[PDB]
Amino acid sequence: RGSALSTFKHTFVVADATKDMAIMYASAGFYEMTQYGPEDVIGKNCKFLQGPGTDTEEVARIRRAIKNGESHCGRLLNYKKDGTPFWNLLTLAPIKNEQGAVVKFIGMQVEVTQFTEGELEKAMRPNGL
Amino acid sequence: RGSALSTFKHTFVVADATKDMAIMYASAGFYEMTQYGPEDVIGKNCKFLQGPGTDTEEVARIRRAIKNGESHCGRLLNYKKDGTPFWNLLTLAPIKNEQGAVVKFIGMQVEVTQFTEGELEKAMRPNGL
Ligand SMILES: Cc1cc2nc3c(=O)[nH]c(=O)nc-3n(C[C@H](O)[C@H](O)[C@H](O)COP(=O)(O)O)c2cc1C
Ligand SMILES: Cc1cc2nc3c(=O)[nH]c(=O)nc-3n(C[C@H](O)[C@H](O)[C@H](O)COP(=O)(O)O)c2cc1C
Repeated sequence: RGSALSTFKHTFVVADATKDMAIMYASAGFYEMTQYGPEDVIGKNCKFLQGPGTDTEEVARIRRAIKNGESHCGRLLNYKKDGTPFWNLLTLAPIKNEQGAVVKFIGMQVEVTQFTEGELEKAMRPNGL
Repeated sequence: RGSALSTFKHTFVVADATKDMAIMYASAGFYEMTQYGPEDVIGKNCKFLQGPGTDTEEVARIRRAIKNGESHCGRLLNYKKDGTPFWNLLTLAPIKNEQGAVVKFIGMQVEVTQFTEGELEKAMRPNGL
């Protein structure tokens, strides 16, 4: 779901389009998923998460989305502070003013884990039994 | 966020990998976003949403994800029952048994709308003021 949003429940960052898309904000979930702290993250471009085997063509689609002011999603290999790799389903959306110009982007990250048959059944079942 | 999941809050479908990826389940949000009903959706492949200008190369990445049993996200133009186009950020994840084989896929759809500066500030602000 997502794109109400909550800085305490959800994993997202906000980039300043006035500032070469530097991170100007990160949610609690971001620090928790990546293991980085505000002193590492704020003011940096979010590509410090990228590393060996990060797909160059997915990065290029992200870049084009950003350049065009479009929403976008893509799967990217990323790395936590301790070097652990994870798959990140990254959702991006532009934020505009009234002038119709992009002032910021929000990126929502999802760390892919295994969804098992058991947990899916519970979601599908329309009650609490 | 997403990939607990709720059939009443979230927009998703579940496909049966035993059945040429026919939809075997759809959430309340799916029927509400697409305007289709269970009598249209259940048993069909979800490409009835695709239409003019749906990107062929995004569809091909989805197909490859499905074939490889990988999670995936991508932005796809889709159409509601009344013909209205919408951008769908589609997230896909495989569901496996214990044998380690893919029995189902879950797809979570997000209809892209405008995120405004005002609603973003409220999300970022760490309180209810
Ligand atoms: C709001 C936002 C969030 C982003 N989050 C991530 C992220 O979680 N992981 C990642 O690898 N790249 C992320 N990116 C992409 C990188 O910051 C960067 O835009 C991409 O690598 C292209 O950089 P370049 O054009 O300088 O090469 C994000 C971008 C934005 C605007
Ligand atoms: C669980 C699941 C959900 C899907 N949801 C959507 C959807 O919301 N919109 C869409 O255009 N395609 C969706 N697809 C993709 C199509 O069903 C189909 O897999 C894709 O068009 C490739 O079809 P083909 O290999 O038969 O050409 C979904 C697929 C799965 C497995």
